[PDB]
Amino acid sequence: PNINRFIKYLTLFLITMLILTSANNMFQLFIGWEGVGIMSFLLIGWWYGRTDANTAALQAILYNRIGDIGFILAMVWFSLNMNSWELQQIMFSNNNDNLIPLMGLLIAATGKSAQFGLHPWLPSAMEGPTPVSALLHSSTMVVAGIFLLVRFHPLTTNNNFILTTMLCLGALTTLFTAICALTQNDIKKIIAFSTSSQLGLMMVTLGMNQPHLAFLHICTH
Amino acid sequence: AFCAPPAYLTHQQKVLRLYKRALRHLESWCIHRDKYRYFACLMRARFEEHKNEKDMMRATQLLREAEEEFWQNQHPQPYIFPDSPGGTSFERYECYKVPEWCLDYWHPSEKAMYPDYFSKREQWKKLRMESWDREVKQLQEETSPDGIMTEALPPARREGDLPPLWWHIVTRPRERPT
Amino acid sequence: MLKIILPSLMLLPLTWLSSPKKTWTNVTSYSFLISLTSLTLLWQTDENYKNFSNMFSSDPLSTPLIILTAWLLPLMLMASQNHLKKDNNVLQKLYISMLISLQILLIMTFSATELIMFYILFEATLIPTLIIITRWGNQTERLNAGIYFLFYTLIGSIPLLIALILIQNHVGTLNLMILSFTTHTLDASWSNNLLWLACMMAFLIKMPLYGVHLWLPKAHVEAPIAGSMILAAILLKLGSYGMIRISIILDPLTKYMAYPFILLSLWGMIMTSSICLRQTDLKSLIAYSSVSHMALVIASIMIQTPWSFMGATMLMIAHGLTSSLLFCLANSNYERIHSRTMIMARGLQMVFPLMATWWLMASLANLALPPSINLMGELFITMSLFSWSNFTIILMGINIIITGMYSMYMIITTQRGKLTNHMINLQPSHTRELTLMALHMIPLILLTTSPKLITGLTM
Amino acid sequence: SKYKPAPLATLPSTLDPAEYDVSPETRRAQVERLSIRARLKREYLLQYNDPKRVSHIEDPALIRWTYARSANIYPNFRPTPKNSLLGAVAGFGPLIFWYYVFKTDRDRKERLIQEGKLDRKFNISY
Amino acid sequence: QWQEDPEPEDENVYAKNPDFHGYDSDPVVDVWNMRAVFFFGFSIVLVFGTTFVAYVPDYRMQEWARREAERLVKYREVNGLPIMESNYFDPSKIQLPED
Amino acid sequence: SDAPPLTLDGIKDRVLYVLKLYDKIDPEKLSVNSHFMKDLGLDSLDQVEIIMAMEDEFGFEIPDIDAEKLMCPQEIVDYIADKKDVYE
Amino acid sequence: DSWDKDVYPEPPSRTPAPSPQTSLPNPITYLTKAYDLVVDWPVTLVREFIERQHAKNRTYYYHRQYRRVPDITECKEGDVLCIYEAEMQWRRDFKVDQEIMNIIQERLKACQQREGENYQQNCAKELEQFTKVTKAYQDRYLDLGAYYSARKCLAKQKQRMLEERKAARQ
Amino acid sequence: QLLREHWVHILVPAGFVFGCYLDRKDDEKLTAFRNKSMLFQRELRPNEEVTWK
Amino acid sequence: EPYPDDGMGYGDYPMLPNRSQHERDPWYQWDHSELRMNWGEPIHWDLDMYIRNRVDTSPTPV
Amino acid sequence: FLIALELNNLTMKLSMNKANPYSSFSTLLGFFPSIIHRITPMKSLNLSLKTSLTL
Amino acid sequence: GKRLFVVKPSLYYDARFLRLMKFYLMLTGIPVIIGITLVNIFIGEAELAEIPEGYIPEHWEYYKHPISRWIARNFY
Ligand SMILES: CCCCCCCCCCCCCCCCCC(=O)OC[C@H](COP(=O)([O-])OCC[N+](C)(C)C)OC(=O)CCCCCCCCCCCCCCCCC
Ligand SMILES: CCCCCCCCCCCCCCCCCC(=O)OC[C@H](COP(=O)(O)OCCN)OC(=O)CCCCCCCCCCCCCCCCC
Ligand SMILES: CCCCCCCCCCCCCCCCCC(=O)OC[C@H](COP(=O)(O)OCCN)OC(=O)CCCCCCCCCCCCCCCCC
Ligand SMILES: CCCCCCCCCCCCCCCCCC(=O)OC[C@H](COP(=O)(O)OCCN)OC(=O)CCCCCCCCCCCCCCCCC
Repeated sequence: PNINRFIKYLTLFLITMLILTSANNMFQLFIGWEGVGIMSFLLIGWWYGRTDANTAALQAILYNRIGDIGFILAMVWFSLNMNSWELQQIMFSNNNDNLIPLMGLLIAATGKSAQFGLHPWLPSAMEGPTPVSALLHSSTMVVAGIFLLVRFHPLTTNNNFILTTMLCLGALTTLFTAICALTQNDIKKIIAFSTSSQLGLMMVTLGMNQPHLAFLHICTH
Repeated sequence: AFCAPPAYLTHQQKVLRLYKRALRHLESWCIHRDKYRYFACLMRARFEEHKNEKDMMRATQLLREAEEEFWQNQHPQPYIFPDSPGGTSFERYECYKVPEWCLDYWHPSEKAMYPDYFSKREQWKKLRMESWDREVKQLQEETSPDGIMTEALPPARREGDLPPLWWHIVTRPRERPT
Repeated sequence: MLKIILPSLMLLPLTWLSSPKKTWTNVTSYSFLISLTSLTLLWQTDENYKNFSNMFSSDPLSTPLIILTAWLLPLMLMASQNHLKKDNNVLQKLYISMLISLQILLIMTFSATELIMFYILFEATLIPTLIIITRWGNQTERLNAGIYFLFYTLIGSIPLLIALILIQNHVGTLNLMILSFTTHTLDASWSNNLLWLACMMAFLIKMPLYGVHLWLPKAHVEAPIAGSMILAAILLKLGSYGMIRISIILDPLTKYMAYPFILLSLWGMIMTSSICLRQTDLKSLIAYSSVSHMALVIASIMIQTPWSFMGATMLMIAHGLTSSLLFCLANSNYERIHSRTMIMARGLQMVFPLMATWWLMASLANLALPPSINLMGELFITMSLFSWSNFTIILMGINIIITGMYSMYMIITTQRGKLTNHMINLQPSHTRELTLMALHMIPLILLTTSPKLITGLTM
Repeated sequence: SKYKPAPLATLPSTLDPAEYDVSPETRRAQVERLSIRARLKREYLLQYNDPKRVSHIEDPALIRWTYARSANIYPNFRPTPKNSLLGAVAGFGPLIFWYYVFKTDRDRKERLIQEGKLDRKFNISY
Repeated sequence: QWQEDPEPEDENVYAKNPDFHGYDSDPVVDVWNMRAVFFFGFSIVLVFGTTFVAYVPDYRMQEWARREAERLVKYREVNGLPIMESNYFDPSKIQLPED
Repeated sequence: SDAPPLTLDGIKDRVLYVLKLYDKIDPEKLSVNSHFMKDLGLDSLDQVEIIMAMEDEFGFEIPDIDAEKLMCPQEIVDYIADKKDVYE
Repeated sequence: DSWDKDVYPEPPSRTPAPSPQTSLPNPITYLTKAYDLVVDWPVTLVREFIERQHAKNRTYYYHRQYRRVPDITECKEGDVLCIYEAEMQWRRDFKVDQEIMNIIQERLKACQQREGENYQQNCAKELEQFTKVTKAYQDRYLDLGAYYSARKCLAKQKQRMLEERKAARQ
Repeated sequence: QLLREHWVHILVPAGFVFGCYLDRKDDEKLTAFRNKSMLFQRELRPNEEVTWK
Repeated sequence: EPYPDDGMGYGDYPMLPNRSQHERDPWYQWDHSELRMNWGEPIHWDLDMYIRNRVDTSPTPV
Repeated sequence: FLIALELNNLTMKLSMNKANPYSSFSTLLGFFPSIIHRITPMKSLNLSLKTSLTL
Repeated sequence: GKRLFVVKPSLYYDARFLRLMKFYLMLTGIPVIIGITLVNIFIGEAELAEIPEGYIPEHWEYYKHPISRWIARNFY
């Protein structure tokens, strides 16, 4: 009976996702980021009479909120040291030890792309309907952290520590989520852990100095 | 879900519950139908060969070690039916099960949209209002002076009245009100 | 300023001379018009502050508070209309008189250019809130709540009076602009430290710290809906406004004297958000959320950064609007069920769809959502605090996580889930209370659209 | 090859030893608990599908839970050295810890700025 | 015990006035209060006030400061002056204490 | 579109179908009012297996207490009807 | 185009001429031609009508230059009139310097986007101007509080001049 | 008194008019430095009494 | 069985056996079906922790 | 593909294997949801109540 | 056939509130939006000019939009 509300929610998620993708400054990036999170909460808790669905939506909010903490740390550092929040001045700050912003962006990407440590919301969060599972947690929403890192790749290339820990984190989460996907019975759970494994593979590709291959795998996946 | 549990489960009930749970977990392990039938026949043979004991303590010890074995080698992710607790689509349509007293709060325009239904609903409300007093009188007359009272309810004893406390389960929402 | 004060003063004869069948209509309509009149001092073309009179003055800081007060008076009338329907006409007119006097005194307090007049109107506002809470509260504990509120405020405010008379005897004027221009540095003595404490602790009581804050949940639980509205949306901001005003004459020693209150604010916002997590009462949850947001405001004003002041003003206005909205929604459920227990009404999204929409928007405003002045204020407070010390980001992050958790916990446990079908007395909705939610939420959208108004003194 | 429970992931009713070594006293206790449950269920059902009911059901158990959680704690609080120590540490230890954290950080920052080893690269608005 | 009125039940307000708007018991005062709240609260203060705030010009000298900054930057660029001199006040009109 | 509704006759036919394919009983002796132990000669394990087969046939789980209450194909049919809200 | 290249510099675009070595038609060129003929022409006509109406009802607005009042340095302390005028002109200059900083930041962002991959090389003068204006802003307005004032700015400048004079002794 | 009855609707508008009058009276009360500030201090124009009323 | 007078203000409130609501019988229909608790039953002190939206204490296979 | 096809034919084979901790670890998601989602909410909520509110 | 009555809450009061709110908001804003569009199309948008010959402009003569100039002339 709420098919119109369902379609409107999907449209709102698409609008927020395209805002997040095409945003030029980190504030608009954050608008798209958190709008994607909120529409994810609603679409996971679509059947609001289901307690398990409500728990899944709440824990997705929790893990994405820890990612938001990392995002806010990066945003605040960039505001304090480059008074624009815009990617052009972010480019102009490419060689001044961006360890704190890159660590914050890595935490944000871990939260959104469900790497190890902040992973289980992605497999838990498809007790909602299957088109929600598909569009949200298989093609667009979970890409967002990897998209953030490929957006900040020119800063990323000058920090070897961030590249190494991205490679290690991505390898760990792709191995662990493939292991979890091996002995699973729910089809949605199998494809969710497969999605997490491919996101870990994109994180590995970002651990190398190849962001463009990671974005190619984003579209392909 | 329709019968209230007693004070305790008898030994026969506990054995039957263990048998059903063991067969379900056995199916979850051996997915394939022929393999499941083979091992289910083996499990039935084990229950049959421990069936006749004539010693309550020995039977209880057998049941205890069988439950120990079940918890030792149960399936960590067993098969759960949909519309069953723990499975997918368990409480899915609770968001659509509207509890039917909101029709009292419906506007006269909305009631005018469905005239025959609301005439039948008014007839049902009149029947409930007329039957409530005899329901209460029968429940008071039910012989429960002190002590052992179970959660069961009596039927309509005399001719012409209704079973007590019938409304909340006769007029419950449909399992898929879509 | 008189063109705003005098119509609000004439609201009282209108209230007492209107017919009993036209009192609410007349007072609500004319208070809406008074808010529209109070919109006229946003005409700030020059950087000069609008000094209308020798005793009344305007400000980019005072103006949003005045407009919020004048906007909130008709909202309080609408909210308090239903729970006074079985009441004497004299009592109804007296309640409306209390609300109108609160609006008049708060407008005069925010527009006052003298600290001693600010103090006088501060306690003048202390009176009718006490009368409202005690006379029209529901439970027994309203008398204890009134005692706690009144004497927390008074024990705070007496050293403020001593400090103000000390400053007047020292510099001769006690006028805000003269003090701002010929402010004098303090020679960092123990007497000056006690002077700083005396002039700060009144406002640190009025907007809650982690210490003295115990009056706020009691008063908010025991107060009626208009009392909760006026408290949580104006009076804490009145304390913050006083701190911003009086901090200018304490230049050299705030930078070390503000240390314990910054720590108190940060750890207290964490602890009060935790209480919101394990809180069984909806009004208590909203009250402790107010404590957390005002702790953020305290920390920003103490660190005294232009980003901190701007974020403090934005969080002041945003929190006033969203806390009043949350209180009104909770009051709608309480008027349905006559109990404030949170776990008791659960599946309300089924029967109240657009009220659930207002709940969802109010909670998305309660947590920091980036297209909102709530996130604007919280984010710039975070930026200023991280500039103050880089390690504050840990406390900020913990607070943000727990804030999202209690807001979404509120939504899930009071709107979603299986409906408690035994609650027959769930009337569909009042157009009045849906209008009340809309009149809370639409100004949030408009101020998000143009946040230059809510930016305070510093930029 | 044995299940070890804990406060989280407790012991099943199919594994606890009390289920198998039953006594007539425990059977009588179970029957009495069933009787209490049945009486409360009957009272609730009468109050629930009474047609003359125009309001909700008040739930005195929930009222007692709320009152015990809210307005009973200070009347039934007794100061002991244990809770005095707990209150002192929980109300002061975090404050002193974050005091020393922020104080050391700000003193280091101020010293670096005064000695010129810290440069604000493009920090114009703070 | 004392001679007290019992707790009154709360009536279904829609049982007698199905077009109830939340304001008053009798329908005429109720509908006129609804109309007064909507007209004075949405029509003339959420629209006219929004328009007035929108057409307040040069709010705290923002557009003036834009034009003045453009003029000063253009002047200092075409005249070769150091744009944004480091010292605000002229050093010749400031007297420093000796030694 | 999908999921055709089930009626009392279909429920009775499917229950009788499964019981006729039990192969332990019913040599053209089964009726709809035949008790599993009184005049079909079964026991509790057989009744549990019959309930399991009915659950696998209809795709939903009968809870244990109601399941052990069920003892005849007529009341199995009545239980499916009460759970699925048949004869709307 | 109210903006001028003196305050918002933009190098002249150098686009290369097409060399269609393939035989396939260009859908971009076809869509741009159709887009012009369908969208751009009616929009241009509407804007020309609107501009004709504006030229009929043409009116003017001015700039309001302020003249220099006596500053905080040349009048006595405790005189609230001179202090008020100096404070107002200092706040005016502060807002003007904020927008000067905004102009330089816009210029830097435009340089970075225009040059793209060569921003580390040919944006040298934009980055140099940004660094110099940042240094001057930090010298005049940085450490002032949320109650920043002409008196506080003067005190900061006098302290900085004292430190520079003391360093110039040795 | 031709309309009568609901006469109370002029109370708040009367208060608003009186408040505007009191603001005008305060503007007439201050009146110092009419053109004596260092910022504006312009000539009085061939046809103009005061700069602002 | 009340709390052992261990400081904080537990009065005569009972010590319920400290198990989450996930471990209640889910087939049995409860008066508070989301809470899995009947009307008039004593509420656990930590019902907020032990609701099905929150901390689970159900037995695990490992 | 070949290894998994061989293992699936081994599942076709009619014999019960002994359950291994590697398989239990994989099917219970590495125990990360159970362990973390039971120890972090319990400690956080219990600390929040039993200190922040009631102490 | 076999259409069943789905039980729904009373959405009439919700729809009535939304209809009334949109009605009043439209009832004033649509004339205001039309007036804004007509003013911007036909008049206004003052063009920046230099100060001529020592002329002293009016204060509203420093503002751009015609509605801003009208309010500044008639009220401030
Ligand atoms: C609600 C909060 C309550 C606690 C915090 C209250 C402030 C704590 C710190 C300030 C001291 C106490 C208040 C003094 C008010 C006047 C301050 C002032 O003018 O200082 C400058 C003056 C000094 O004057 P001076 O600065 O002109 O000194 C001359 C200096 N030379 C010569 C250099 C020019 O301080 C005092 O005179 C302080 C005397 C205080 C005597 C009374 C103390 C009463 C008990 C203290 C607590 C009272 C509140 C709590 C009561 C209990 C509540 C449960
Ligand atoms: C090689 C490199 C390796 C690097 C490794 C790095 C690891 C970093 C890990 C950081 C995060 C750890 C903590 C995560 C906690 C998440 C808790 C959660 O979401 O629990 C969900 C759970 C319900 O879910 P569940 O029970 O599974 O589902 C039932 C359905 N059958 O329960 C609930 O929903 C309960 C409701 C919430 C209760 C309140 C929770 C408040 C939490 C406040 C936390 C504050 C501190 C945060 C610190 C973050 C640090 C990054
Ligand atoms: C000041 C103190 C206030 C205290 C509380 C007061 C409460 C009572 C308020 C009474 C009325 C006062 C209204 C105040 C806000 C006015 C908004 C407004 O019109 O702003 C002007 C703005 C255009 O002005 P402009 O100068 O361009 O803006 C700055 C650009 N440099 O205009 C616009 O941009 C047009 C705005 C209206 C058009 C509709 C906008 C729709 C926006 C949809 C947003 C959707 C997403 C929302 C997400 C929310 C998430 C929580
Ligand atoms: C039907 C209900 C009402 C519908 C109203 C519809 C239009 C709403 C327009 C809203 C415009 C934006 C809101 C803010 C306007 C503020 C105007 C104001 O007070 O300006 C101050 C000014 C002071 O006078 P001043 O201009 O100094 O006089 C010397 C000449 N330069 O004052 C003036 O110049 C004179 C005052 C002009 C505005 C009067 C507003 C009065 C509102 C309160 C009384 C309403 C009574 C009911 C309606 C009566 C209708 C006849």
